[PDB]
Amino acid sequence: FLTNTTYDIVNNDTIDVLKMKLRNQGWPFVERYNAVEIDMSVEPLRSPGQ
Amino acid sequence: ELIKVPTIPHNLVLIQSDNGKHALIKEDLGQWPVETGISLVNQAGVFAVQLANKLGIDKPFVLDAGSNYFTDTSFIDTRKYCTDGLSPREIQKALNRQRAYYDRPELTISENKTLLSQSIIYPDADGNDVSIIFSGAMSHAIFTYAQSQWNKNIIKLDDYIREITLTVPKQYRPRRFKEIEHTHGYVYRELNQGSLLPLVDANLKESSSYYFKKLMSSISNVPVDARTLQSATAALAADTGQAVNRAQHVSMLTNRLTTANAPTVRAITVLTCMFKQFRIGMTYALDPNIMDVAAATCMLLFRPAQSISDEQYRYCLQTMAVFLTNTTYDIVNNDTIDVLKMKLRNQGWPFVERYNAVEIDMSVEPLRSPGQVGRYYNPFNIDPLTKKHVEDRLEEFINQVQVGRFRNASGNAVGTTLAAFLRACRDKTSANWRGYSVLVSRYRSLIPNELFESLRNISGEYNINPQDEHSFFFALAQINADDEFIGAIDKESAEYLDEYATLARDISNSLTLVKAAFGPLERTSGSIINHANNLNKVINHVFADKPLISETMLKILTIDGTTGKDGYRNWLDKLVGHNYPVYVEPVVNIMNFISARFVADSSYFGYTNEIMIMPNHINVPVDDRFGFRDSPFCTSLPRTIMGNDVRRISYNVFSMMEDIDDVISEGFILYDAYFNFSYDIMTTDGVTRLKEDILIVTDTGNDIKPIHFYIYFENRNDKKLRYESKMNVSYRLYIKTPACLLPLSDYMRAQHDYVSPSSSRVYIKDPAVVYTRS
Amino acid sequence: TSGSIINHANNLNKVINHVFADKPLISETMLKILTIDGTTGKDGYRNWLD
Amino acid sequence: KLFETSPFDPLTIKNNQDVVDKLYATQSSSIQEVVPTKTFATELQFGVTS
Repeated sequence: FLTNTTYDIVNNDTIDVLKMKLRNQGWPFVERYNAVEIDMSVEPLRSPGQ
Repeated sequence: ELIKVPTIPHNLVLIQSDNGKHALIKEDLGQWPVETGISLVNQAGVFAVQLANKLGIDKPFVLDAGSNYFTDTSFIDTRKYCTDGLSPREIQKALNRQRAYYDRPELTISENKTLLSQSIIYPDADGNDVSIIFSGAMSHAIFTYAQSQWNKNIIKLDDYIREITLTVPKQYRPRRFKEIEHTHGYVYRELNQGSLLPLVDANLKESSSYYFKKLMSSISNVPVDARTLQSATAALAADTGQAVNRAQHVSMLTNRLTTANAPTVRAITVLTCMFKQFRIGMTYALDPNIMDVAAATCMLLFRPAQSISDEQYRYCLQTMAVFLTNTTYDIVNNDTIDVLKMKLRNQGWPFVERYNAVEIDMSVEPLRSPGQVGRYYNPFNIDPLTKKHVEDRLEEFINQVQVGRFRNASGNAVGTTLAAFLRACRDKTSANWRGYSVLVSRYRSLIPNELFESLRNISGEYNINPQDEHSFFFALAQINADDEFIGAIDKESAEYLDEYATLARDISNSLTLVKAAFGPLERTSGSIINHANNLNKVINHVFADKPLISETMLKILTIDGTTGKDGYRNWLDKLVGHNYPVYVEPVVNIMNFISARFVADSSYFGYTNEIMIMPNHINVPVDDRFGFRDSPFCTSLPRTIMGNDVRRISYNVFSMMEDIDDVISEGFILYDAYFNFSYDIMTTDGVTRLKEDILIVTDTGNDIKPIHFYIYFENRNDKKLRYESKMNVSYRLYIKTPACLLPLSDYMRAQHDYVSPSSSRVYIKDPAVVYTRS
Repeated sequence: TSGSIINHANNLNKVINHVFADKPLISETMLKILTIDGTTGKDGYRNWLD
Repeated sequence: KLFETSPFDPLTIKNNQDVVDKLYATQSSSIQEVVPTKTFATELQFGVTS
C-alpha cells in the first residue's frame, strides 16, 4: 500500500528486507510488541485456590 | 459422489427335481446375442457396459454390506451370520430333500450347525469387514476387480490437501475441518490432468478467439477512476502554445482525443501483458500526421516488445520517418530496420527502439500446471525493482526531442508538442502501472500454462486505432478494484475450472474414439470411400440421443461458424493416427476386464463356438453329474468317436454344401461360428428334445435353426420314456457343458469373500481447503 | 457381541435412564460426559467406555 | 450449564457421518475460528463415465 509495490514483487522478501523498505519511506510501525503478564490468584473459598 | 452398495449382487439359483434326487446351482447372467463375421471384442465391450449396469458396478461405488448380519440364539456362538448371498437354509432344505429320496436320515444337529454357519462376517486387521457368502464365480471376480479399480482413487483427506497445497492463493481464508474429517476423512477424486493441447493445436484460432472473447468480456467492466479529459487538454494546451486563432499541431493532437473505447484498449493491454505472445497492430492514415507519430511512439515505448512484431515495428518506423524526415512511403518501401533507425536518429529522433517487458513470477502455482512456475509481463515496460521505465535515458530523450528540429528548419513546434505529449503519457504510466499490474496478475491466474504458451492472436480481430492508443495513454485511468469485481472474478474462476475439466474429459473421449474406430489411410481410392463412410457413421452415432461431447466444446468448435457436427467431424479427422498419450481410467479397465471374461468364458453368456450333430444310434460320452435324461452336455467335445476322428466343418462350408444327407449320415462338428443357445431345466421327468428342428435346407443354402433345449430329469426305470427317447428322436445336438451349471454336492466351491471398508470413514463432498474472502 | 460402538454406548444410556429413573441425576451426568467425548467420534465413544 | 446449546444429542447419532452433520448444523451457536462462507475450488477433474 505505502511503497507502491505488489504482492508478487515482495513475495520472496524476508522480514528484515520489508522492515527496511517501510522505514526508508517513513513508516515506523514495523515491530511486534510483547504483552506484559499480569499475576492473578482466585481467593480460596470452600475449595482449593488457583 | 460414491454410492454405498448395501447388498452383494449374487446370481445363484437352486434347481431341484420333484423327486429331490438331483439338485444343481446355476449362475444367471442372461443370454446375449452374439453375431458372426464381425469382430468379437467390440460386441464384448458393448455387452460389458450393460453387464456392469446390471451388477451396479459401472458407477463409482463402495461396499456397505458389513451391517447385514445377525447372531445365533446359543450363548457360545458369538459369530456374525451374514444374510447376503445364497442363504444356507435353502441349501439345507435341498440337501434334506436329497437325503429324503435315498431314505437316508435327515441332517443331524451338528451337521446343521456346520452348514448354517458357513456365511459369516468377521473383522479384518485394519478394520475392514470380510463377508463369506455363497455366490457365483463371475459375479465375485467382476465385483472384486471393480472394487479394487474404484478403490485406487479413494485417498485420505490429508493426502489430498497435501497434493493441492501448492495452488492455494494467499488472500483466501483457510477452511477449518472437523477433527473426524482429519482422522477419518476420505475423498474420491481423480488426480490425472488431461492435456488440453490437442484441441488448442488442432484448431488454434477458434480456441484463441473463444478464450480472448471471454477474457475481454470479463476485463471490460473493471471500475476505474479517471481524470477529466477537458482538464488534461487544458493542461497540455497551457504547456504548449495553443491558440484558437491560429492553426497548430497541438490542436491536431487534441482535436480527436476520445475515451469512448477506453475499456477495449484496457482489456487489450491486460491481454498483451498476460499471454506469452499476443500481437497487436495499428493501421495509420495514408497521409501520416502528428497523431500517427504519437501513437507509434506510444506503441514502441509502452507496449511490450513481445507484443510488437518485426513487420509492425518496420511499419511504425516507416510512418515516423515519413512524417518527420521529408520523405514518402515509396522511398522507404525497400528500407530495412537499420536504415530507418539511422535516418530517424540522424535527424535527432531517439525513439526508434523496442523495449522488452520485465517478467514477474506468480506467488502460487498456475492452475492445471503441476510442478510449474507461471509468469506474466509487467505493464508499460516498467521495472518492478526500479519503479521506472526500462529505458533510463527517457528524460534525456524527451529533452532531445524538445530541442530538436523536425519538419521545419526554424521553429520547435513539432518537437515541443511531441515532448509535452510524451511527458504527460510517461507521468500517467508511471503513476498508474500498479493497478494494471495487479489486474494482469489476477487475470493471469485464470489460464493454465498450456494456454499461456500456445494461444496466439492470428485473426487480427483485436487491433487498436491510433487515436484510441494516444487517447488511452494521455488520459490513463486508475484501475480500482471493488468487492463486487472480486466476487464476480471468483465466480468466473469457478466457471473456468469447470470448463477446463469438461474440455479435458471431452478430449480424452475423442482420443479413445479415434483410436478405436479409424485406422490408417492410403493413397488408393476405396480407402478414401471407406474412411468417409466410417466418419459419417461415427458422427451420426455420437451425435444421436445425448450428445457425447459437452456443450462448451461444441461452442468453441462452432465459434468459427460451422454447424457443430462439421467442426467435430473435422477435429476427429485431424486426430487420426495421433501420438498423444492417454490415461487408462478405472472404468476403461473394468470394461476391458468384463469384455475379456466375456470372450474367454463363453458358456456363462449363452453362446458356444463349436457344436456337434450325430444320430441317436451312436453312443456319446456325456456329463452325467447333474442327472439329466439324454443330457445334451459333454465335458469336452469328443476328439475321437468309435475309434475314428470326428469330422469338423466350418459353418460357411456347411452352408455352401449340397450333399448334406451323406455327411449327416455320420454326424459332424460344426465350428467357425458363434452358436447362441438356451435351455429350460424342467423339474419333472420327460423326453429331452429341442423346440425346433436342427437343420433347414433351402435352395440358397443350409442353416441351423435356433437352439432351445428342454431338459428333463431322469428316472432309470421308465420303459415309456426310454422307448420314446430311443425311437422318436433320430438325431441329437451336443454342446460343451455350461460353466454356470454346478452340482449341489460341490457347493463349497460357491463360497466367496467380499471385503467392505470400515464404517468409521467419513466422506467429504466438498474437499475445498479454503474460503472466499467475503 | 453385536452392533457398533456408538450404538452400544447409546443403548447403555437408555437403560441407565430406565433403571435409575427414580434419581435422574445419574442419567443427566452420564450424558454430560458423553457430550464432551462424542465430538471426537467413534474414538471418543471408546474413550468414554474406558 | 456447560453449553448454551449442546453440540449434539448423543442419542440421535448412529455413525460418524451423523455426528459430523450435527456439528456442521450446530456450529453457528459456537465461537468459530473461521466463519463459514462459500468454498473456493482450485483443482477439479472429471473422469470418463460408463
